[PDB]
Amino acid sequence: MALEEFLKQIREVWNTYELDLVNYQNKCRLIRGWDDLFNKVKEHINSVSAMKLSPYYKVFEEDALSWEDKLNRIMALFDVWIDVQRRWVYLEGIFTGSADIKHLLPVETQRFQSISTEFLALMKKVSKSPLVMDVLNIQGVQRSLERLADLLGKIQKALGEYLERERSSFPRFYFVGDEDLLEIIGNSKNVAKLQKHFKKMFAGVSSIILNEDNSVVLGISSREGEEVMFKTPVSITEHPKINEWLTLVEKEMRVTLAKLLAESVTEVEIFGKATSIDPNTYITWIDKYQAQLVVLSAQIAWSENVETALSSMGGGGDAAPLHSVLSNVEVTLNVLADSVLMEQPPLRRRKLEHLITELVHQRDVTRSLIKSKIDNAKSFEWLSQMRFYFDPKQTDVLQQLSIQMANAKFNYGFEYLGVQDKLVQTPLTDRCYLTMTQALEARLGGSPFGPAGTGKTESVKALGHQLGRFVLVFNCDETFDFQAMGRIFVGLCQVGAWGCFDEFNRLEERMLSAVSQQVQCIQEALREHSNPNYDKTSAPITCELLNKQVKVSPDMAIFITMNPGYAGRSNLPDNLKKLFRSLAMTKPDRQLIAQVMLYSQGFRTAEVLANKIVPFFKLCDEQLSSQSHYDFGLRALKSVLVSAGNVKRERIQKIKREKEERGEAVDEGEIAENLPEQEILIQSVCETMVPKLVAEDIPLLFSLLSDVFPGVQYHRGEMTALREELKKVCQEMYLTYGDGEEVGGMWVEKVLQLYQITQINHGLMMVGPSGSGKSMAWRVLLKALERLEGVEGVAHIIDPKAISKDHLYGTLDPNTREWTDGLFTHVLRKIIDSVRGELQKRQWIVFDGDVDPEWVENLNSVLDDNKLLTLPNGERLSLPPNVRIMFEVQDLKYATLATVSRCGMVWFSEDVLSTDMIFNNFLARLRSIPLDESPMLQIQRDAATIMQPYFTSNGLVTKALEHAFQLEHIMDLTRLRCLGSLFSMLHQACRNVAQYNANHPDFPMQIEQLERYIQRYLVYAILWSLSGDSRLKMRAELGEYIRRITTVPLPTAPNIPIIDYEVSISGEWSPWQAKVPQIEVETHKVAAPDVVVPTLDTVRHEALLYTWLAEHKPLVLCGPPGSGKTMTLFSALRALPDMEVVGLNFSSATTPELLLKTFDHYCEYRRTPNGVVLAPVQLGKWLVLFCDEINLPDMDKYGTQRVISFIRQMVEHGGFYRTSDQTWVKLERIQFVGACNPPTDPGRKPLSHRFLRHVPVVYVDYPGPASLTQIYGTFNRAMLRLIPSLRTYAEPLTAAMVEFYTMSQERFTQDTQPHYIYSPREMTRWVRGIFEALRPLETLPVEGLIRIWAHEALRLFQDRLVEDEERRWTDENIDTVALKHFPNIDREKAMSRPILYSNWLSKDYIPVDQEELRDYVKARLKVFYEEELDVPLVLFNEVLDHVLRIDRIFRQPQGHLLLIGVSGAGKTTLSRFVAWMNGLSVYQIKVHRKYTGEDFDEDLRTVLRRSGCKNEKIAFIMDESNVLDSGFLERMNTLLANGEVPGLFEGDEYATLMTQCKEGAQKEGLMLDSHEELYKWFTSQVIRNLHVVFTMNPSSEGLKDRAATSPALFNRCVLNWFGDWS
Amino acid sequence: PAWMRTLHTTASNWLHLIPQTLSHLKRTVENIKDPLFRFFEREVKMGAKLLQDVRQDLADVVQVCEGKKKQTNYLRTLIN
Amino acid sequence: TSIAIGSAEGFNQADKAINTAVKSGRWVMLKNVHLAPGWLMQLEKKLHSLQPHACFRLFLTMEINPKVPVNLLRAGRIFVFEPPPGVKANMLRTFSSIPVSRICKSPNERARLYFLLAWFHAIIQERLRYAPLGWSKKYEFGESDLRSACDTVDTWLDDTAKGRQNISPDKIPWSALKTLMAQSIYGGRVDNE
Ligand SMILES: Nc1ncnc2c1ncn2[C@@H]1O[C@H](COP(=O)(O)OP(=O)(O)OP(=O)(O)O)[C@@H](O)[C@H]1O
Ligand SMILES: Nc1ncnc2c1ncn2[C@@H]1O[C@H](COP(=O)(O)OP(=O)(O)O)[C@@H](O)[C@H]1O
Ligand SMILES: Nc1ncnc2c1ncn2[C@@H]1O[C@H](COP(=O)(O)OP(=O)(O)O)[C@@H](O)[C@H]1O
Ligand SMILES: Nc1ncnc2c1ncn2[C@@H]1O[C@H](COP(=O)(O)OP(=O)(O)O)[C@@H](O)[C@H]1O
Repeated sequence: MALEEFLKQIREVWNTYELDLVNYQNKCRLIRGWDDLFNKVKEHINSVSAMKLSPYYKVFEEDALSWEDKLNRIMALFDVWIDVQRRWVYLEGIFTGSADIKHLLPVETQRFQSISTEFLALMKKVSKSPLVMDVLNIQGVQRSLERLADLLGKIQKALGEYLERERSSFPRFYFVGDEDLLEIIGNSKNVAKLQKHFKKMFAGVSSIILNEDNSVVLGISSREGEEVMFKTPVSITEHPKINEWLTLVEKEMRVTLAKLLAESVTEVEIFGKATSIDPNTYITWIDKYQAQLVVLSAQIAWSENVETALSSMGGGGDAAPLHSVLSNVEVTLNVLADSVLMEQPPLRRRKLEHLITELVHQRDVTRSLIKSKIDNAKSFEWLSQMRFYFDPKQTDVLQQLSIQMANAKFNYGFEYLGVQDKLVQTPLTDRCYLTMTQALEARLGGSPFGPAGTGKTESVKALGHQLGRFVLVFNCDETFDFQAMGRIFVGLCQVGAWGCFDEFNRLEERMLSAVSQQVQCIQEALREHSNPNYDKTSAPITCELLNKQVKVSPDMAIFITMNPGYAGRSNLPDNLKKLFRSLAMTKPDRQLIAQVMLYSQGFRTAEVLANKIVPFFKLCDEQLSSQSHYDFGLRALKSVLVSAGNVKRERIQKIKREKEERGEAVDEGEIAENLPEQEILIQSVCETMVPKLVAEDIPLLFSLLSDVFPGVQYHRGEMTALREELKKVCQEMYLTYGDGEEVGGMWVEKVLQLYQITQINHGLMMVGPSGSGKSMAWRVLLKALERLEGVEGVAHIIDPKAISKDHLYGTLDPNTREWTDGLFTHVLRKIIDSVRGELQKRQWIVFDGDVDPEWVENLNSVLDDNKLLTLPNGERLSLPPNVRIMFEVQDLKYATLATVSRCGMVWFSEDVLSTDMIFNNFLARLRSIPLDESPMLQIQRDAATIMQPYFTSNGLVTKALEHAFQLEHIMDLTRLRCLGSLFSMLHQACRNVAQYNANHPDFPMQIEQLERYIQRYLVYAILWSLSGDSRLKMRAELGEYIRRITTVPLPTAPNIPIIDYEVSISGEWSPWQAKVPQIEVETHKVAAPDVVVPTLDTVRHEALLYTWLAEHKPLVLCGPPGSGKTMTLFSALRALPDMEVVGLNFSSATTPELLLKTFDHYCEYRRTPNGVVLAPVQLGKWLVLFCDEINLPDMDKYGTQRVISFIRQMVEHGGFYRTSDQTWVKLERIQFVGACNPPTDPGRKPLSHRFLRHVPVVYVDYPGPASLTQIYGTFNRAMLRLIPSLRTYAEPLTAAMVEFYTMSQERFTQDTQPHYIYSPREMTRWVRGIFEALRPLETLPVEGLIRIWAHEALRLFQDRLVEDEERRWTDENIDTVALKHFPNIDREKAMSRPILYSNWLSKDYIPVDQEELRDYVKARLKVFYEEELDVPLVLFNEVLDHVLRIDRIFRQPQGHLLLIGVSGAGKTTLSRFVAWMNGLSVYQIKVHRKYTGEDFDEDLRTVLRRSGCKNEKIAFIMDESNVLDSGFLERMNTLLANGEVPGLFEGDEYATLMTQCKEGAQKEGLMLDSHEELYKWFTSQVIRNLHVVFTMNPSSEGLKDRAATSPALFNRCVLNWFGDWS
Repeated sequence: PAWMRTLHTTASNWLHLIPQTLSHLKRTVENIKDPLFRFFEREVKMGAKLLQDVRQDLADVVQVCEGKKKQTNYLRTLIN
Repeated sequence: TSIAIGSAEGFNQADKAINTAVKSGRWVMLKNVHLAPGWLMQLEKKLHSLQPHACFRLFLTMEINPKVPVNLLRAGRIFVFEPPPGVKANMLRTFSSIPVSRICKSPNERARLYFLLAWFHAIIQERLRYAPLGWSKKYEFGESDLRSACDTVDTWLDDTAKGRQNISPDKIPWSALKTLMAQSIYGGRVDNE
């Protein structure tokens, strides 16, 4: 009864729970405490589910059921209200605090007044009764909240101009998006909400410090807790406007930094010119001032000391006080090194590290000066250095400090930078500093170029921070157009900030040329700012940006970092290149960056460690196997050195803890002296590099470690708690767990390596072949971390290539300049905002899919150390510390070095996930998860027990798979494809056993019968899964091998292969031939589209397809065109009444948009507590999306088919993403069947292995000569029953047919012409044509039958031929075949060469004389001239042949034509004449210069309306010249193949079409009311009435291109090669 | 065809010129400690892989030129 | 009126400037027109049916690109800009580009410094022709480097010589010029030891 007790507890909690309300400026009582309410709702929902788990639940089920509904409603309401409330808050602050908006924007001000009145009325109602249920019981409360949210969103979107004006007021607002700018402006009164926005407007100011009233700004703070206290605090009461006191805060920041720098310089002058420095005094001085201030003071003191020494030595013969400067530098460096050898606070530790770096640089410079015998302060060896001069006598504090390099002079910007990671100042950062400062003095930009991992982006940042500037890093891409770059320039010019545009060559060349104008005008303004003639008292320097006069600040600069070595990057125009000074940054000094980094981190042996670790990285680069995911560069050394520092700190802490818990004796010096720095460095190197290594490279790297670092061993930690959590998670997830060498030990080691990489890198890549355990690894790691650390783990899986890059990152509207968030941008922004506590959870964004530079190079700033998602609208999103960016990929063959270097790598091999692990997973799932949703569970357990011996190491299945991997398959063979096929078939076997038990309630299956059936079915499923996608020879080979290696009883037939046997439910092998009877087709059903003559292949493939479809498993039928894939699939689906099939016809231009249109037509999206679910409109029916050309869609330059990625995401993940609102949509009652030709066929691409893993492939080959003889002998016997005297000729005729077909299929192949494809489709058309000719006749001699046979052979096999010799061969071979199979006949009577048949001179289709036909056509042409078209035509024999062929096609249902010939040959005129003869109305699209896709859609709608609703027969004549875009061909392909375009009628057009269809059905007398029946009738009418005649020139490459762009032009259209006039 | 015969002769001559065998280096506990072996094993591995691929491609081209096997997409590209 | 081609507003500005200048007689220059071949065809068609002012000139600066329409090439007069044929031609072009008043300033040594700069530029650019031997790759040693070097020479000569008519050759900042040219002006493009 504990369920009842907990239900009563929940009832009492909700009856006592009230909304926590707090007053809001005496306007209303806003809801407070969203987190508690959400957590309570989630906990109660989880509890209710837990009770649903128990059986006793039933006695309370309904009540508990009722409860969840209320709970869900609560959540739903408060999933909106919070947002609404938040929005209203800031919107209120915009429409009340600001007075200019009422004059500027009155209409939506009144709108917001009305909505605010509604919101306050609702809040008053809530305040009257604060009960949660009472609020939930308000009538229409949910609808009211949704309407308020919609109206608030519209008003918020209607505030762009005000936001732009406010940005103009405060320039830093240019770096804040519209959402956050509205939040800042609205919440100006409540300053506590602005703290999270200061990081986007300032370099190092993450928050501001206020008093208890929050009315005076006392100072600023950084993200590390460092605080700067203002000398003159900023009062918010005196300056209520947000921008005014923000500007005052910025000015006071600069002034107080200058004053503190002056004080720090005055203090540090004591340490300078001092022989000995007390460590305590130096530490006190360091702690007193900020990091940038102490570094700047040290630089100023050293520069002044060197200047004084050089002035003293200016005499030449004087002494050398430069030695005094060097001695002072060395003494201070020794003090710093001693300080970092003991425990320090983290902020002071970073200050000491920065000071060590700066003083090492100073010592090197002073040693160089002494070695060069420098005695003059004007020597360029001293002038080329960066020298800091302080003038305390300057009245302006902002001008007291000057930084000079060569002739370049700069003023410190005094921007608060916080604590920035200082860069070792190597020789190339000195060359970079010199070149960039020379560019700045010339008022030019800087362009450091070179490979990636050289220092280009950081050296720019380090130079900007050295000058105290605000450096903004922008990750450029092709979407940074002229306007976005111009607005960014406006922001930078007004703020006075440095703009570092990395990957600048990723812009379009035209965009680079356009932006050159803005760069040039900006530089001209800066140059006129530099001239001393200008006075700041006059008008400020302004420039022409975006048709506006924008003030230019002297501190502004533009830098572009690019790698010109990447192929496919834009070439900068020379007029743009001349605006930048370029520098080659190719070889960083890795030896010095290490040495200095290890020296500053506290390593006593830093020089030895660096000299051992840099050559070690070179050795790893040049000795390990070359892999695409290997990176041994600078971003990988700095990743190792930082980890070494962290590991040394952790080891010191551990040693101190051990000393504390074992006696009381702690000494920093003793620990520092007795510390294995070698072992620490090796541990970091291993933890960083081992996960990326392949199996063969691990011993090589460990041998390299032993060679370079002898005597030190890497003993990895035993993470016992994490391993226990992993074991529990694997146990509950049916996954195999192993320790060390046990089964699964490699996988668990990979999981632990992934965990280690997560802690070091915020960007990860799990690289490995399909089915290597990557997904399971990171899922199990996430769950184990959630259970261990107690932090909830949320994973957002994004397929980056299943959607366009615009849908992935976002779109800037070229007209209104409005930003629409993409998928990744929306997810990241939602995490950053943390409206629902997303910052307290472990967020993992997994980019599962293909990686190419186009989409992933936008993530360079994210996966770098900028951790910024830079958008073209100037917005920058900081990556939260709890967010990991993950890439689950199968290869990195297209990713560049920049991507590989920025991320940690974990390499999963196919050996990591052994086959025993997969077998164990399958058996555990079978024994645990019932198949129905227990007799079914018992059946599964017994079957799993029976299959246990074969699912072992070196078992039947393993040996069979190993052998099958050596065969030849129509598609690339992967282990998991075969294993999934086998597992689905075994599930079908268990379901068959359950069905047999249900059919025999009294006598169920016993143990021995079950064993026999399961063993035989296991052999059968192994055969059909490991060789289903291979020819008959390979199936026989696999059967023979299994017979060799198995102990299961097998059929004893001497020569019949095992593939010809099925397993009956009685536990015995039975031949498939027993299910293939000699049927007798009805005469009226001869060669009908839905008539299938059963054969061995037909029944076998039908059974296999039923097995795969009943499991709702996506499947693929691969085979030659016309083999019978669609026929077999439809015949198999006929046995599944609860499955409705929808046919899609893929082409080269197919995108996921076709699938989305099909979903919008046949399915619906519904909102459920678990999310959005897309399900078919029909209830209880499964939608089968049959895609006919899955491997045709275009593969980009990076080897990815977007629609294939979409289908793979929808199968593997069970859903997709709606890009309208970036919402995960889960598929329900939807499965996938695909059909394709072999990938070796022209225009066909090999499907991805990740996609092929989820889809079993069955190879449907052409029926053999015996199979063809059987099928078409049955058809001919059925057909010839019309004329009894011809019945005895049924056997020979078929043979002749088959023979000729074979001959043609051997003579004309795709090598000659692309359209030379002969299939059983031609034989079916042959039978259909002969039957149609013979149907009206009451009697006919054999000669007439042979004449009809020859005529149909000519029409089917000769009309498509290009050359004359081919047609002559066809004529001669028809004659020879007919004489061979029909001897003793009148040769001349049945083979007079003008074989013409027509129904124009009679009621029936009988042979027609050429002269009589010519006279009749002449008369009809006279009538045609006098009525329709007065263009006289000369009649010759080929014209008669062509008009007869066109009439034949026009008399067929869904009869489309493809007339190929030279222009002016008469194709269009003859088509029009024949259509007029047959009564068809000719429709041609009037294409002009402004004809677009919308016009073609309208014309298609008109044609479909006329031919489907009005029952009008229409000949739609279309020429290749009418095709202006590929969308034309896509819609034409869909219409030709199916008879209906899925997305053509939408919106009110669909309603009008439905009304017209209802009217037409009423006219026809049909009772149709439902939209589905109306659309089916419309499609049938369009199929029966519309004849599309496509005309094109006989181009060589054009025909091959069209064979893939529009496949239905060669499968649904009868091809007639008119050619040129002979 | 003329180009078919020319390509057949060229591929046969190339197969005659190119060697046929290249055995991978053998891993040993003391061989790994030698950097020269650590480099020569990579050299021989890449050489053997490339040799096998080139020999298979040329054999396929010769087979196509005699008409024994059908042209595939990769074979068409290689022949072109 | 100088307009850089590549943007739709760029095309609008080009059209407006041409329409204004064909009446006012001013000059219009359009840069990188090879990036818009279709707009180039439209511009040629517009130019053919036009009677501009006597002083109107339309300069179209582009790179040698096959995408440039043939009709535009036939409609206009083509001038090819390329490296000068030799050392003498290079030095003549350099001395023509630099204004006389700039070289003939207060220090008499400025002329010799400019001559040495011109000779250095000519030698480097001529060595660019022999790609593997003269250099290691086709560096973009061009007019911008020469202008930067001239600016550096002017700056440091005016720094050392405080308006004096003559400066001793020992006092010329040779180290400054050499280091700035080796590390910043010409050595910036160099990525080879
Ligand atoms: N520890 C394990 N024990 C047993 N089976 C496992 C284990 N981990 C994964 N598998 C199974 O092995 C197969 C590999 O699936 P997984 O999702 O891990 O592969 P993947 O590397 O993501 O492949 P892809 O690159 O195609 O996404 C699946 O059947 C999976 O359930
Ligand atoms: N002089 C240096 N001292 C310390 N770290 C450096 C130095 N130069 C480069 N780095 C590091 O090298 C890595 C790559 O540098 P970055 O400038 O981001 O590369 P890129 O030039 O490809 O844009 C970063 O971790 C950066 O901090
Ligand atoms: N056993 C059979 N009974 C009837 N028709 C068959 C049989 N085997 C093959 N065919 C013929 O093969 C052709 C298959 O074409 P289709 O179903 O479109 O296949 P695909 O999609 O593979 O091209 C049809 O003309 C069909 O009549
Ligand atoms: N047999 C013919 N006798 C006379 N004129 C013909 C004949 N066939 C075609 N034409 C000419 O073709 C012209 C139009 O060509 P059309 O039939 O549209 O060919 P296409 O569509 O292939 O370009 C007519 O104006 C007519 O003069």
